[PDB]
Amino acid sequence: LTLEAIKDRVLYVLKLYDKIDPEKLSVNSHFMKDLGLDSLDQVEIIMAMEDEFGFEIPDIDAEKLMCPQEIVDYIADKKDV
Amino acid sequence: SGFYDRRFLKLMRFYILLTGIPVAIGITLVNVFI
Amino acid sequence: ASLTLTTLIILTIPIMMSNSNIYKTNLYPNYVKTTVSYAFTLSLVPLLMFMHTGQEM
Amino acid sequence: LTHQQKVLRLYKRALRHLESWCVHRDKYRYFACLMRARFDEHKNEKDMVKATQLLRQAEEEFWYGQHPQPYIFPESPGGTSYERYECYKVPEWCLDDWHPSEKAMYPDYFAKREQWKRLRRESWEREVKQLQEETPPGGPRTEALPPARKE
Amino acid sequence: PVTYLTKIFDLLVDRPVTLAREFIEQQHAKNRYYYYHREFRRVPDITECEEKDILCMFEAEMQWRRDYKVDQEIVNIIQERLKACQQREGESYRQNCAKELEQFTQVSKAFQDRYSDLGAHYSARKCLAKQKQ
Amino acid sequence: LKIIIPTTMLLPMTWMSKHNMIWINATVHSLLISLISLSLLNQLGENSLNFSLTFFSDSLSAPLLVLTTWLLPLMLMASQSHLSKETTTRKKLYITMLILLQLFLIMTFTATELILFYILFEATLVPTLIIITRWGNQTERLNAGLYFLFYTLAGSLPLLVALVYIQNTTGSLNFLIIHYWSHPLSNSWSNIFMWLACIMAFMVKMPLYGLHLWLPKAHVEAPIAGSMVLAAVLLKLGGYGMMRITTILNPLTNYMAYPFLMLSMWGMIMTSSICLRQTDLKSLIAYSSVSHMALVIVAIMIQTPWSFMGATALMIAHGLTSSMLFCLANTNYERVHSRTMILARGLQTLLPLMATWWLMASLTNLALPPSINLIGELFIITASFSWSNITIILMGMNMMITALYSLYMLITTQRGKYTHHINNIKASFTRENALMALHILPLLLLTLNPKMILGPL
Repeated sequence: LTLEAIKDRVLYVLKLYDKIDPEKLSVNSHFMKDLGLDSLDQVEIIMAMEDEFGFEIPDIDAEKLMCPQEIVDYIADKKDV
Repeated sequence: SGFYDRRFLKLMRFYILLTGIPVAIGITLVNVFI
Repeated sequence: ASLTLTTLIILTIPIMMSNSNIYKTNLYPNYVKTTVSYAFTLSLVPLLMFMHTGQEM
Repeated sequence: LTHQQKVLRLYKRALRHLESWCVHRDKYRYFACLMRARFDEHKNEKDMVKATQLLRQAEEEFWYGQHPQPYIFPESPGGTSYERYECYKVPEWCLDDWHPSEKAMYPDYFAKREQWKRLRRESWEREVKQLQEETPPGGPRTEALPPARKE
Repeated sequence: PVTYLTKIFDLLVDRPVTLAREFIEQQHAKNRYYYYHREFRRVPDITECEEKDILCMFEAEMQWRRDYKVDQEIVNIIQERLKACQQREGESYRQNCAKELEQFTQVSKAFQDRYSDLGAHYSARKCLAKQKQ
Repeated sequence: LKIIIPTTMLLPMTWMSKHNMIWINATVHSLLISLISLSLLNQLGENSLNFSLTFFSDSLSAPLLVLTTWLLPLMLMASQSHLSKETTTRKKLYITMLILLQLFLIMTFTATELILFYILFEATLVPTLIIITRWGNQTERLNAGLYFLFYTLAGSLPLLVALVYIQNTTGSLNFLIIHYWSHPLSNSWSNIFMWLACIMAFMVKMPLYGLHLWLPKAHVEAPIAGSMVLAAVLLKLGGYGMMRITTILNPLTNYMAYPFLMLSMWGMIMTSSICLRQTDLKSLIAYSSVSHMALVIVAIMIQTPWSFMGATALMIAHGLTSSMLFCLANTNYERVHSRTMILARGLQTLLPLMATWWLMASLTNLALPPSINLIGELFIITASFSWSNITIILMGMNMMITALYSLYMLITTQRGKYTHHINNIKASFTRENALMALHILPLLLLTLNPKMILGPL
């Protein structure tokens, strides 16, 4: 596993989510101030995203989340890549 | 570090066998002859 | 008679080899699988002497 | 704790047990969408005093349906292997003990390591003064930001 | 064709040891200093030595003790012959094994009688004290 | 008289030894004298071996004697790093306590007069007191000294008067003739008080469940060299004496055994149960020790020959295994000073071979075949079962709990995560491994040849 593989697989999942419009998506693209997705969908994107890896997300860390870069950072920490 | 343990075993095995050989062989020679 | 007791006792030897440096090697286990293999090969024989004549000991 | 994050965790939770029931990706998808549909179709906006009551309802309604055992990823506290590897994770200071006949065999790694240990022993007083500085008498918060070095 | 013929090949494996035994046994013959059995003379028993001689009680005590250990060894033998009969039957028994079972019944009966609730510190004076009972 | 002189002779050797070499002197010669002790073991199949007018060597004593000679070097190997900063004169003073002690043991096992046997039996009390009190750690040891002391004397003193009495009501007090001239004492009321007078001291020195309170509080305190003796030996000698004096008594034992069989048969399950929930290890071991001694004491009181065989075997086996657990715990206590078991945590992760010794030691604590511990225990269950068919239901529970806590001390102080900040541990000295290998090897060889350990019956 590598960091590019993480950022790629992550966006590759964010792309498929309907509410995001794929062209607007960016690694640094913000999640509430940009994109109106709101938390009730945020929970969906996070659980569905961890599910791709089989990895588990602790809830208090799930609260931050937001920027996809922050996510790839997070998995980067937990997998110690 | 695994050094200290393996050293211990080297020592212990070395002594138990050090005296170990003469004894075993002595018992065998006593078996075959007398 | 010698047969069964051999089909037991040879199993003991690898443990004895456990203090020998071969144990520390990556190489060890296949000697064990081979050991049980020979053990089985030897193990069939008493069963056959047990077969046609049916003796027990 | 606060109300919003509370209802949220109830949501992720209930949703997960809901997969644990529905098994198939299909049925699970359907009932999932139905579920979020329930959370919005209900009081996606409301006064609080009603809302807490809605939670007290929801907790019961969940607790009845919570399923004898949810699916759990191995890393997670349930786990088929929650600590399978804790046999191995030896703390670093322990290597700092090998004695020279072993330490000679990895000159590089040890070199880099003393580099680090040096970095720490050099660093520490700064984290002392900073921790001493940023802290009030000492509140709930843990850790404090870097400002010029180390953190 | 008979599988058991393989034993003949296996017999060769025996043959080595057979020859090997000679290579030992020969030398074993060359020098044979040797032991032979010891035996102890009879002595008068406790029943007739008087109430206070210690030496009579003692000689007779050692004799009684030797006799006891001996008797235990005999019961060991009769049990071993019992095991022999038991295994030796193919599946029948309740046969010759009944024969040994009888003598074992008598023997174990009397041995049970001579040496039961003596307890620890069994002593000839006590076996006497039982026999009078 | 040949083994006993050199044992005295180490003392001059100790005092005259060069100030930094003494450990080697005492160690080497103690080992040698062990080997000389070993020749005694031969015994005879009939008559008890004899020597001087004033000593004899029953088969019951010989394995014990060999053991007792064997322990000194061990205590030296344990001690000789525990203390270092102590002044030379004081250290040189210190080993004298130990050797003086075993000298009293070699004397008190071969007996022969039960008054000589007594006076040595009680003479042992001093050096062990001095050791517990001067070199134990923490405050409580002072108080502990007292509990160790009076419980012996309060038991021993009546025994003393009783002994004198008998040699007046009969001829000689000597053991051989009293074995032969023995005549029953029976009911009344004077004879009953004779009974308790000739039992209570022995049943104190090997702790009985109603009286064992001093023993844990001794082991909590004593420096390890005191612990090894106080556990592995003195209990066992109290048992030796009680096996001795049972040459008299009878038939009264048949009538008086019951209360003590209740305190023992119940106290075993009880103390083992307390054993299942200690705060700190050094005590856990001690209660395990009482929990096993109860078996010895019923084994003595049912007085069936199987029960004495099992008595002997279990005495020795428990000796070695208990001493082993103690040194094996002191190692942790030195590496981290925790004492409390909870702090040790993931000790296996950081070092392996000690985990192996934990395994072997605990493994024989629970007693599984064919450990001499086990075989020692199974006999007395057999004879007990002959004595009362119900009794098995009690013994079985023991064999349950002795599993649990034993494995427990293993899995709680080992398997699991390392504590993070405890940097203190430093990778196992040679003497440590040497020491416990010295406990455990004899214990395993010994299974090959039980027939020399089962004793006189």
